[PDB]
Amino acid sequence: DIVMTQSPESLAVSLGERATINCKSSQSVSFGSSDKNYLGWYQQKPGQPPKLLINWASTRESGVSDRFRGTGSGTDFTLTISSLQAEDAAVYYCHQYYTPPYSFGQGTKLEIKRTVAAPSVFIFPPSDEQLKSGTASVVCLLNNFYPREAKVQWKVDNALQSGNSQESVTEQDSKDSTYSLSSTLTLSKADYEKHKVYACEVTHQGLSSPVTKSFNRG
Amino acid sequence: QVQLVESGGGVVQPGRSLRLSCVASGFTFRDSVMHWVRQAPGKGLEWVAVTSFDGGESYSADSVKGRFTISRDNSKSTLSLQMNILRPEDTGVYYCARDRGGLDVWGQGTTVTVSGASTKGPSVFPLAPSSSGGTAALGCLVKDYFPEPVTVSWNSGALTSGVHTFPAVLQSSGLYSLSSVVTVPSSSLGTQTYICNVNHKPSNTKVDKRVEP
Amino acid sequence: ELVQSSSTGKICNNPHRILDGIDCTLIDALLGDPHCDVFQNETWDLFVERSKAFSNCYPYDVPDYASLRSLVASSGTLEFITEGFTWTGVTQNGGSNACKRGPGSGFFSRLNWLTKSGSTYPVLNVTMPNNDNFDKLYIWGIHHPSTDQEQTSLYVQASGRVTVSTRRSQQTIIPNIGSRPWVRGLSSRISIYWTIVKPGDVLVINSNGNLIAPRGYFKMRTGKSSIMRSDAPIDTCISECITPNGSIPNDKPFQNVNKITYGACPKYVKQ
Ligand SMILES: *[C@@H]1O[C@H](CO)[C@@H](O[C@@H]2O[C@H](CO)[C@@H](O[C@@H]3O[C@H](CO)[C@@H](O)[C@H](O)[C@@H]3O)[C@H](O)[C@H]2NC(C)=O)[C@H](O)[C@H]1NC(C)=O
Ligand SMILES: *[C@@H]1O[C@H](CO)[C@@H](O)[C@H](O)[C@H]1NC(C)=O
Ligand SMILES: *[C@@H]1O[C@H](CO)[C@@H](O)[C@H](O)[C@H]1NC(C)=O
Repeated sequence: DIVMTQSPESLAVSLGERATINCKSSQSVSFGSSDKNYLGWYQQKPGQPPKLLINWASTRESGVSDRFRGTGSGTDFTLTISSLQAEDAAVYYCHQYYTPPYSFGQGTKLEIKRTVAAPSVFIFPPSDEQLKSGTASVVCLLNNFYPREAKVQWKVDNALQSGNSQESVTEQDSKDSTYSLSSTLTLSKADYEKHKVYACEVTHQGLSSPVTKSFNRG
Repeated sequence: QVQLVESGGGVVQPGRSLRLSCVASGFTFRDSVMHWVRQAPGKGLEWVAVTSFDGGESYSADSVKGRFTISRDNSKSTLSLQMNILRPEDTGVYYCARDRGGLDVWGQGTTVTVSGASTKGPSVFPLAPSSSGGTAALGCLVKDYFPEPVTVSWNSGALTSGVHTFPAVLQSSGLYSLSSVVTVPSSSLGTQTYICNVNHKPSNTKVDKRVEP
Repeated sequence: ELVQSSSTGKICNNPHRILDGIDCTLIDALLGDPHCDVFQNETWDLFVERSKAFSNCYPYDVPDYASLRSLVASSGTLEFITEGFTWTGVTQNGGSNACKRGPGSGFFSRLNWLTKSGSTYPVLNVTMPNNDNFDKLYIWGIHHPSTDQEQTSLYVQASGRVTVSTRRSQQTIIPNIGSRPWVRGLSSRISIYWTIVKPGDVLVINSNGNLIAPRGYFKMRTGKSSIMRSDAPIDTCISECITPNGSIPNDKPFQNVNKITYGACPKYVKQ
């Protein structure tokens, strides 16, 4: 069964520079030793169906800009976006339709590169209302930062936490190009009152050294 | 114009079945190979199935073989996906797509949620501001609802700049939970009152919560 | 007691002549898929089909695939004798790069793909008597083009038709023009059919388009050969009784192991 492997998974490109996504198939997707290559490229933006950009490895679909180009023949394939524009920020996918089962590459997130930006860090203890309901959520907020790679660690009286927190990230901001992240540590009310110090520790490139927000009274 | 419209999605309990349908327009449907592709929340595209011009040859992915059946009805220009013994990992948006080699036309999709969770509205807890520099963070934790989606606004739409409403996470209870935060001048906390407006129509839930310091 | 409830998980290569089709099905070997040509003229007591077998030629279906399979499998041979068909007025030996035989295009070895010569394709009327003392098995096919344009480019006639007759059989097929899912790059298909000609009978073929022609016949025998789907490795040891699970002892009167068996076996007994 032919497997598609895209590369990189994540890509940051400055406005007006060139982007290059690589796709490899585990077996050849060319007809003979012909130039017929059963390979499509797609662009997909949040909340929308994909859009076929390039067909048969190299043929630009109608209405697709000059800036998009594809090549390759056999197993190794390349997509190019030459003068990157903000509208290009999206996930890209390759796709083999040589023989079933057909399959997609895993996707490549192309985002706009900006300069480094350190997260503002905030912490929020459980509300009174939530504690009456028998649960306790502690929220850590990472605001308006770049790049996306951010390590958020929960500590509970200095014990590093695992498997009781969840995080999610906004889309890249439309005008300042930063990200925001929120992580939610969730406990029982009972286990919550066991400990005193609830800490959020944030590691990011734009921080001199790991930043920590924390509070008391659990 | 050239158009595909999918339908039949919903919340369905695991092990149950449901049938998806796609209606084609503006082209000779009967002469086109047709596909189903799907996409789980936050995940990449996954090819599902394909069928020839007459429904005489089909193929399906090994993740659905034995359980999903694709068929068409050329007299109604209707592609179909019969889904049996559904499992939570089958949750996703399902597209019908026309073959032109590389899949050049796609519907908007229909959403399938396979889960045992019962419909439930959210609780809205305040994230109150406290003790960066002249800028206060406040927010709303919209916790434990099913299913998606929820909407959040601040002061009835009047407060938009600096608002971040995050993608929900699916916790291990089967329920969803998200937060919505806004940053504001720390000077206007005793001045300006901040309400988040949450709305969860699947459960007929509409909640206003004051967030004060 | 005396139901045999275990097998070894391996298939002994003795006393029965075991033929492994690593990568090849019996039908694919019969047709002559290029990666299966090592099997030309091979014989066997038991043919062993693997779940890693794949087709790598022109996409095709066999109506009544199971019956063709079991009759070849029980005959025990792929003895192919090439016969001198005359295909007047057509181009022979058509190939496709979805089926390479090395560098250039190829096709199934035991089939002859006919197309127009010039811009005419005549009504072929061919005969082949069977003057031998044995049954002749003929394999042939019909091409299903994707589009009307491909139909007319290859065979001139907008609609083709194949008719194969004996005095004990009649097979008339019209192609089914239409687009199929991409398989190894092709939207078209071939359908495979077969015809047994008893001694003193005569094969009659009539076609005005889309004929995939035979090249000769397979020598039919009447055997205790068969076929089996198994992924058990083949070991050099001795066992009279074989199951898809592997070899079993045959001293106990019964066996729980598999309803499919080959060789002198104890009886399956439902547990
Ligand atoms: C001989 O080889 C065959 C194939 O590997 C084995 O037969 C298979 O035996 C398994 C073991 O019980 C059966 O699995 C069961 O199937 C049911 C649904 O029918 C399902 O609830 C489970 O998956 C369960 O494991 C399976 O049905 C059966 N296959 C067939 C086609 O009948 C057999 O175990 C091997 N040797 C023996 C029995 O000594
Ligand atoms: C196959 O067997 C027949 C009959 O014995 C023989 O005439 C023919 O040449 C053989 N072909 C090959 C390739 O061995
Ligand atoms: C082909 O030859 C046979 C031989 O007798 C004859 O009966 C038959 O009618 C011929 N077919 C055509 C179309 O002439």
